[PDB]
Amino acid sequence: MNQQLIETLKSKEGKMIEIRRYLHQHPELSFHEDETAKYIAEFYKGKDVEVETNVGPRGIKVTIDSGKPGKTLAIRADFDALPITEDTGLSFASQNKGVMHACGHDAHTAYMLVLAETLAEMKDSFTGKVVVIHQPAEEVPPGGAKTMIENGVLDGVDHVLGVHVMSTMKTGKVYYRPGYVQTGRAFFKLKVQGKGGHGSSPHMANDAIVAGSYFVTALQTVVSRRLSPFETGVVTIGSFDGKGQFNVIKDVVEIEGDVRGLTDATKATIEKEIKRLSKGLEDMYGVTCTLEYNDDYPALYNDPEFTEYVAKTLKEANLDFGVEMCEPQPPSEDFAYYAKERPSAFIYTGAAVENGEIYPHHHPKFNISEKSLLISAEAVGTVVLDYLK
Amino acid sequence: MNQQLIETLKSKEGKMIEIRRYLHQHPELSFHEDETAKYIAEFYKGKDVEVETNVGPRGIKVTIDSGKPGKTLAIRADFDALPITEDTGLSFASQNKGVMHACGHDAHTAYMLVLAETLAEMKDSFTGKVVVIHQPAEEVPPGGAKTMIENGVLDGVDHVLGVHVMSTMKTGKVYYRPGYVQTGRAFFKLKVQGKGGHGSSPHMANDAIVAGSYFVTALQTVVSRRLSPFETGVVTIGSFDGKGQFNVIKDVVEIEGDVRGLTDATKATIEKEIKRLSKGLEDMYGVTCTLEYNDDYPALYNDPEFTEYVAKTLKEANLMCEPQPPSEDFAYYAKERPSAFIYTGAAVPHHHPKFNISEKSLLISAEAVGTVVLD
Amino acid sequence: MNQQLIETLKSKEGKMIEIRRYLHQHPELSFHEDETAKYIAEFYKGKDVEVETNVGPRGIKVTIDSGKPGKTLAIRADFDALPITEDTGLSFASQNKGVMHACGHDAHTAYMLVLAETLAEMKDSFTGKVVVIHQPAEEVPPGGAKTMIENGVLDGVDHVLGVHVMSTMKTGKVYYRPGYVQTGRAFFKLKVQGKGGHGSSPHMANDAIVAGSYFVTALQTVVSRRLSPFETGVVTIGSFDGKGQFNVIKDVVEIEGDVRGLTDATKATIEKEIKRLSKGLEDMYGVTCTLEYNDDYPALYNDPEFTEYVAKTLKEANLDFGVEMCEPQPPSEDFAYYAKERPSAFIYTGAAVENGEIYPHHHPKFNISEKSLLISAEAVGTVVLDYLK
Amino acid sequence: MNQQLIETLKSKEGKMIEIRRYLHQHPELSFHEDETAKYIAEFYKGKDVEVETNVGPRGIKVTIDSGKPGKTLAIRADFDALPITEDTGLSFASQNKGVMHACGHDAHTAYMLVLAETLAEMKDSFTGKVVVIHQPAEEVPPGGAKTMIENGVLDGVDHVLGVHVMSTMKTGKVYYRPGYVQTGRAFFKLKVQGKGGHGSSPHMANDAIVAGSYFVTALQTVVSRRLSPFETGVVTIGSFDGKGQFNVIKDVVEIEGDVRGLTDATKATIEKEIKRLSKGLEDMYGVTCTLEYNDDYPALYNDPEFTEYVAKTLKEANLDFGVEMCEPQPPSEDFAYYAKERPSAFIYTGAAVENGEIYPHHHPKFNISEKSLLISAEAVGTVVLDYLK
Ligand SMILES: OCCOCCOCCOCCOCCOCCOCCS
Ligand SMILES: OCCOCCOCCOCCOCCOCCOCCS
Ligand SMILES: OCCOCCOCCOCCOCCOCCOCCS
Ligand SMILES: [Mn+2]
Ligand SMILES: [Mn+2]
Ligand SMILES: [Mn+2]
Ligand SMILES: [Mn+2]
Ligand SMILES: [Mn+2]
Ligand SMILES: [Mn+2]
Ligand SMILES: [Mn+2]
Ligand SMILES: [Mn+2]
Repeated sequence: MNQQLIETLKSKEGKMIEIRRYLHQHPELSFHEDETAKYIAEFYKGKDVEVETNVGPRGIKVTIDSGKPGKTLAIRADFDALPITEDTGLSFASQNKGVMHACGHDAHTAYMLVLAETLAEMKDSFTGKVVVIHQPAEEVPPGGAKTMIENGVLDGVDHVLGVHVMSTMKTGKVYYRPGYVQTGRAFFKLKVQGKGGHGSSPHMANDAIVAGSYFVTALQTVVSRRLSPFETGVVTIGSFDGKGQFNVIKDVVEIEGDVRGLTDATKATIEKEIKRLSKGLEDMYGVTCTLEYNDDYPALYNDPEFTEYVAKTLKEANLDFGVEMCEPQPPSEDFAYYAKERPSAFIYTGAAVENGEIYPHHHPKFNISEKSLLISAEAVGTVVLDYLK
Repeated sequence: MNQQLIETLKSKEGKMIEIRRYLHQHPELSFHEDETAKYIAEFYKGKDVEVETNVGPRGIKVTIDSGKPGKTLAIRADFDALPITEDTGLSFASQNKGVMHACGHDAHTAYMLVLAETLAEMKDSFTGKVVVIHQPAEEVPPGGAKTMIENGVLDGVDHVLGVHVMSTMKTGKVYYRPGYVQTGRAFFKLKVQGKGGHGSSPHMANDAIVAGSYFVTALQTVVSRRLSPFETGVVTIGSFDGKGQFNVIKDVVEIEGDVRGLTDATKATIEKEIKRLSKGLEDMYGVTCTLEYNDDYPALYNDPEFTEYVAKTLKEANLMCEPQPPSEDFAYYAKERPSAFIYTGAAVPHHHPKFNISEKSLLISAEAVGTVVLD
Repeated sequence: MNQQLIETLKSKEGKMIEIRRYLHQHPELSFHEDETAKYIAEFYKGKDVEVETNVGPRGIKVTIDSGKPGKTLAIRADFDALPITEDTGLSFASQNKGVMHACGHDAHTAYMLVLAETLAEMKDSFTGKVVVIHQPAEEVPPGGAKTMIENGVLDGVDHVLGVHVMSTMKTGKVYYRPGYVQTGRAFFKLKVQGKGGHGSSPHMANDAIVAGSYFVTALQTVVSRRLSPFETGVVTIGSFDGKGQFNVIKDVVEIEGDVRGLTDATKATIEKEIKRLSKGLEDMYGVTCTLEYNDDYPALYNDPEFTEYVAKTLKEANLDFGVEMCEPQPPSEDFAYYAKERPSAFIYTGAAVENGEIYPHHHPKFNISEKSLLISAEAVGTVVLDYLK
Repeated sequence: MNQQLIETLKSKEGKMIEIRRYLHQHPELSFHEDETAKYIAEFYKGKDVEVETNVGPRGIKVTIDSGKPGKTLAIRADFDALPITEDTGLSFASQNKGVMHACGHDAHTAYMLVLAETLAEMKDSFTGKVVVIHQPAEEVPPGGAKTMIENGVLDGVDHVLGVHVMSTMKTGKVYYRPGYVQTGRAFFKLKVQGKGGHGSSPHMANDAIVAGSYFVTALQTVVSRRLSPFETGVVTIGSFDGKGQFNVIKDVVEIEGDVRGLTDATKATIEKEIKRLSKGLEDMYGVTCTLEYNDDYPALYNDPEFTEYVAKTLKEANLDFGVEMCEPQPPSEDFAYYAKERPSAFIYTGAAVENGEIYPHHHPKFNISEKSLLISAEAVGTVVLDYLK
């Protein structure tokens, strides 16, 4: 059945490319992807699948039932874009001012639509079901994966597989790693309340800028002391709002930060240590601290059994692309929510452009090699056919 | 021959109060004091004095020449009001909403006007000339005293004498102190330029919030290590503008600061030391620092001979303090001439919304200044 | 009467100088002044005074009782020397080890002995009692004043007067200031207990050098923020004992500091603020702190009423030297212990060498004009006869 | 062989254990391994190999020449012990008080000796040469690999293979990882020179304790800001020698620190950032800084091709034991010197006790499963035979 799969996919490469470009041209923001969601549901018209709409708001769950009893494998593609002004480059650059598919979600949707169509004409080659998940709202908390889980997107599902194109990794192969593969994320706001007063009488006041500044310096020990050197953690203060008047001792500063930890234990340690510094600042400087600490996407955990199965299957099929281990990746990803409800594997397709500058994700000049489309379909399809045989 | 003085004053007290209430009712901002400069000029109409209406921007210099040679004493009273919304509940409260005479400059003006008219009447009783300085724009930099000095005001003057009403000194005498008595001021703006980037890749960025935070931390050593314990210095960062985005390492912060020193040497040391740190931050964190350092009011030096001189002269007629926190642009006169600045008790909160004072200050002020003038 | 006193003291000026030079030739360290205390006691043999000698260690109190009811004035002179090798090269330079009268205590004792001798001959000319306090151990904490006081040196005393010769002030006047004139002192030891460990697993340790280092950084705010700009305070850490093995996270550090305040209120603010930072360190870094905070010399408070009276009394006596107000002085002085227990005045006699370069107190080249002896004796005697009229 | 090798090795397991236990009983410190070196030389007597004994001090190089054309492969076992008092309660525990084979270097030497004897018997079964490297001094810098390399140990050598038993990885598998597997090391001494002075006149001095403390504080940013979250690095200050007189402003402080980096670029970035802070302290505080920065063991780099090869070879043979990927490891390892010169693999054999408590390397209670001996020899031999086929 694999042989047939590959040539059908190769013969539809042009269609994937044409679809990516249309979607690239009409990107929509997270929680406002009205046209994209409608386009995806319309694609499946005339095709032999069940499409369930509005799973999350704009959640789309297309079921490909072979008609025969068996496992259920979910395959996931996200479709939201970002608030970025496109600077490509390209004839099919976004005509929706200020928004751009800067993370390859258009490409994820493109290959998945064509793969799903293809798997639908091959019900005679597998058992059980494929659940194709077209997910909105990946980019902005609370995200789409969460809302889709709450609406039962994973009812019946044994395993989840997802693919992300990587504009930073070499085209011509797919990449994998069991265990923790992408960082989880938290956000915090800290209000540091001292006491304002005239700038010539500091003894009468309690300087919030000094306290907040000492806090920023002490905070560096969370990463530098409190985490193991073999852990992966980040604590960034992106906003120190202490704007005031020249000669008035500042009464309050607002600090906002974000946190990444590659494992849940690392996230837990960071939260504990930032809370210790924040509470202790009150005793050290006599300020009042108001900490709001909001957990956000968990770290993405690639189930070791399933992920190794995926890499084993792909190496044993002998396709026109290589398969190899990779390092963990910096950004957070809401696929991590699937990966925490079911054993899952999130894998990567090399998408670095052949010629010209290589830009990272979310950059205005972001671009991928379009032959990542076919490789993604071939890879995911191969897994689907072996799994569910 | 100073009971005449004394008695003539005691008599005209109630005149001082009216005037004070009238000015308190119609207050005007620094550099916007058109009607008060007019009123002060008109008050002297009919009186044997010479009045300059623009020395300079709205500076009022009234000279009282005895017609005889030839020593020259300048006495100073300021007259600008403050941008605050009066909340005293007074029968003569500000009619100019948002503006208030909340430092007592209306009182300075009131008593001085009345002492000046009195001194015009005793031209026989003294030699040389008196220069009455009615000064606008004390409150808002650059002043104030500054322009006036360049524009004529000090020409031929050998000593300057001034008085402030202190709403927080009981109110039964006039307080003083020789030597450096009020701090001078400077301010600065520091741009700390690093390199912005996505929050998950700190190694590709240079965090300006971290550099700036470390700067504020090191800055504490200026007062705590670089100055003598016996010096008086203040280095305050009142503005740390590092407002940004969750999720983005901040590329630039803007720091604004406010410096005080009790001596001009202390101010220079603070400046050197802030510059050392600013420059050092660049080497230490790899940032670019753009420091704008603005000098402001000098420290107020009460000439020690002349100050005891006036205290002795006052003591020997008939019915010391700590240095004071505010900066005072009188310091500019005191930089160019041997001068003395003394205080008059007025306890009924300076620059406070509910600012009030004892009205016995007015009369005490005229008594002490007049006495000194005749010597 | 005054004319008597001045004349009498003038005729004895040679005796003052001879005693001073003798004492300068044989100086003794604080708490080791046996030979000097015996000389002081021996001086009073043959003289009509009451000499108490055990109050306290090497402390000598001599009472000159008019035999009539009245007030009691204490007058104080110290006699300890300093651990300094004299390189002044004077004929009468120290021939005792490596110790020198580098603070002019030989001059205080010398004029005081002769003044006391003179006052005993004038019991007719005053009422009540003079108490002469010959005090050891001024230079080294805890000091002699505190010890003499707990041994009843101020029993029944109404006021205390003291004089210090000043090598940096112009000879020819006496100097005074009401209120706080000299700084008080405190000292502290802070033990910072963390958790030691192998240098490459910071996450398993609690780094005491890091906590201690943050402490010292934060401590700068005591003087830079918590004190009024017009207060006079210093907080110095002279010892940060964090010596260990380069590759071991340090378990404990010992920090030692020294504090000065010109007012007792300044000293109290400093103590309160250092205690706040020590306990805030525990809460921020999870270390355990033991702060040992030892108050030492109070700041020297010159009673305004008494000091003004002294100044006035000297001005209105027809004396051959001026009297003028001075600035407060940097060094600490254990006379402050008396000034704390009784309304008191500490005044200065100008002693700067009229020719040649002037050296400060506690210097190897330290030298004083010997005219300061007579001036001191006349000044103190004038106050005595007037106060006890 | 290749089934001949395994059978021969299996029949010699008893011998492996006896050598291990003997060596365990008589451990010797780095640079002092006279008797262990002798023993190793004594083992090859009467065995058909070419023994060189003075390749650096205590360096033993054994060449097993097949006589035939082929490649050359060096295999490495280290033989130094540690300054640790044994507490295992084993019958063959160290009889050299205060010294213990607490890293399993006795086991490395044992399995290697038996393997090399076996490989000598099979010169007909391979082509090229085997260079067996018996290396002293691994534990104490500057260790043994460098001197041996300087003395021509890697001459003609194409690849280097080394094995470490791992007391905290499960018996019985062999573990591997391409790329950087073990951290490199550096150390530094910083002298921070200000200007000493009386503790209450800080404006006249330049406080080295203050500057030193601000330096430790700023140093935290090296790891917390200058390193990628995905890099592995440590900066520890183990020594802050600022002991002084509590009331003197300290003239000089000595700081000593320890650095780890998993890659050589990480180590280089750490050196750069510490030098930037050091040089920058001079500018900010006006102190003089003398930094001695000494690079020690480089990070251990496993050549990707050779280790993938080593892993493939092991898996395809049919050994009694499994083969799987490990994480990189905290400790330093002077094997890294060979790995920089020739394409190398350093792999691990699981040696955790199967019963009772698991203790790490350099622990007084360190203990290993003795099954790791046979497994190690079987692994290294299999690579030798397939590589030299
Ligand atoms: O003079 C400083 C200019 O800053 C522009 C930044 O571009 C220079 C190279 O920086 C690119 C990647 O950032 C590296 C992180 O900076 C770490 C230390 O920054 C030192 C400033 S050269
Ligand atoms: O606990 C305060 C902050 O420390 C955070 C760093 O934690 C490092 C690991 O902490 C372990 C906690 O144990 C506390 C001390 O235990 C001492 C006894 O342990 C001895 C065996 S290691
Ligand atoms: O500002 C950039 C250059 O600074 C000018 C010289 O600075 C030298 C470094 O000393 C800074 C520390 O100042 C401490 C005060 O010391 C005062 C006495 O020093 C005498 C010469 S070291
Ligand atoms: Mn994205
Ligand atoms: Mn994405
Ligand atoms: Mn004002
Ligand atoms: Mn004013
Ligand atoms: Mn002394
Ligand atoms: Mn003394
Ligand atoms: Mn070891
Ligand atoms: Mn080892």
